[PDB]
Amino acid sequence: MAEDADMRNELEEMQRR
Amino acid sequence: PDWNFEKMGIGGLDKEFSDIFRRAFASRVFPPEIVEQMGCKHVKGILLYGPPGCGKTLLARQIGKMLNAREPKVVNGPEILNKYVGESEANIRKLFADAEEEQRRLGANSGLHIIIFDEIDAICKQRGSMAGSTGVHDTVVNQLLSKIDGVEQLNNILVIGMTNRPDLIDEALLRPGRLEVKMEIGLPDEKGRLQILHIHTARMRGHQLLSADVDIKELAVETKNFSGAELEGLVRAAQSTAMNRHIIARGDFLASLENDIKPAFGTNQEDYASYIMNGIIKWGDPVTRVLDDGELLVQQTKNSDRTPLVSVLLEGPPHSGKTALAAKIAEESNFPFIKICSPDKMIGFSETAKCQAMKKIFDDAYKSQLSCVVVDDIERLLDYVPIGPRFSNLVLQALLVLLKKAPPQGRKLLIIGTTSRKDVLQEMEMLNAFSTTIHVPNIATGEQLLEALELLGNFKDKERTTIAQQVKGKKVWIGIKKLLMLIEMSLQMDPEYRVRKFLALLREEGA
Ligand SMILES: Nc1ncnc2c1ncn2[C@@H]1O[C@H](COP(=O)(O)OP(=O)(O)OP(=O)(O)O)[C@@H](O)[C@H]1O
Ligand SMILES: Nc1ncnc2c1ncn2[C@@H]1O[C@H](COP(=O)(O)OP(=O)(O)O)[C@@H](O)[C@H]1O
Repeated sequence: MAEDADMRNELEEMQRR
Repeated sequence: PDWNFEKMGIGGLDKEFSDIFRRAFASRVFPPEIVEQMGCKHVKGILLYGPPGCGKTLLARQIGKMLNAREPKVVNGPEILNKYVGESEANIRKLFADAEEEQRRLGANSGLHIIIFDEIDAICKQRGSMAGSTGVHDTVVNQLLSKIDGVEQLNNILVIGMTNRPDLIDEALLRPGRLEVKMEIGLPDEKGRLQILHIHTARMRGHQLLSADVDIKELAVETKNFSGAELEGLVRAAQSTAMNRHIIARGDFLASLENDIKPAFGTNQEDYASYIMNGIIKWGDPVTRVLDDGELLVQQTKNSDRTPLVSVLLEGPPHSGKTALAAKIAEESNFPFIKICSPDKMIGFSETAKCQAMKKIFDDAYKSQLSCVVVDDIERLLDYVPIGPRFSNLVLQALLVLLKKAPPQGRKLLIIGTTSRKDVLQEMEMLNAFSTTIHVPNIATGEQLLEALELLGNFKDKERTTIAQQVKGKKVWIGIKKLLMLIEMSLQMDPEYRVRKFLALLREEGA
């Protein structure tokens, strides 16, 4: 391996109106 | 005491299960009123190793049933590894954490949460510490052991390791208390196999489907080596044939039929054909005396206590069927274990891939009692070329230490090389390591040649009178595989020109 993957992700907003 | 094997589940390993019962698990069945004084902490972990198909995973669940956990969660090591570092250690933490909840909640009177690893041996390779070459997976083992023996230790657990690579395991992983105790399982003896057949048969025995002409006492021993895992598939085939019998439309042995189908862990009978196309045609005294010598020194191993290991190589000129002779030497004595190691299957591999394919075969062979292994075309896997000296140093080194390495006490084997040129080997010091040698002279004479051709029977009395006329005198030096080659090459001809085509080609052989 010798593997470094550091990642991010995004949000799906809920409908509260 | 609930540890008797008259209970159906598993069998054949009775001594080994007895040992783990003796010293590993005695603390857990005892009146606690006594042990609470002694403060004896139970074994947290156990290891058991052996070949794959020898019935260990029915040992583990069966000991959990013996001393009840809530339940086992069984896992395989490679089933968890992730490229992303966090996931693997997280998985292991989840596995252990199932127990820690009950332990802290209910104190020290909790029942065991039991863990099983199918193979650790990939994840638990022995790390080593220096700036380079720390390792790829060297930080999962840390998380594992930190759960096992770590801070805020827990007594609520039991963990069984299973592996086929007991030597790669880290030395601290199995130090006492983290996994204290080790057991070996080995492929069962005839007693164990008659037990196993009793087990897998016991339903058919109760339902009386198979009533006749079936004996397990003999049917266990007619196969000298099989795996307990394989035997249930065998029994399934014996049950499957009675249902494939009613394709035509109360039970029979089909074992004698299907054992030829079954590839064993051990000996195989279907790899001969390629090496033996035509069988063994004895053209003269050298053939029979050679394989007589093979049959001679096979008895050496089986009747010697001071030479577990022995080795020979068949040298000779090329195209003399030395491979076939080794195969016949193997087949003559009905060994438990015979296996080929050859470049045919190791083709297109690196110098450290063929070594690790070859060592697999040998450490596989070590754990059978009696065995014969054969290596063909030594030069090929050795990757020799005359123009330049070129070869893989690794392979010959790893080959000859295996020729000088004795197996564990009470197990014995012979090794058979087929090398076709030994001058290289004499200069390169593999020939002192081989015990002794066999010259395989190719046929030297016509009076033997026409005899051989009579045994084959391609040519008529007139075509053979031709040969008897043409050469009595020459000593022909010819490899027999080439003989087959060019008789087949002349077999396609105008029939009138057939014979002297064969003769003219034969007179191009040199020497
Ligand atoms: N007693 C015998 N004498 C000679 N040839 C035999 C004998 N028994 C079997 N054979 C034949 O030997 C042939 C096997 O080919 P062979 O092993 O000679 O090729 P090879 O020697 O591996 O090639 P190389 O010479 O490159 O190693 C088969 O055709 C087989 O029938
Ligand atoms: N008494 C016995 N001894 C050995 N093997 C047995 C016995 N009874 C059943 N078996 C077979 O042993 C096999 C063990 O297979 P498994 O544990 O899944 O693979 P591995 O043994 O490689 O972990 C089972 O498939 C089972 O059919």
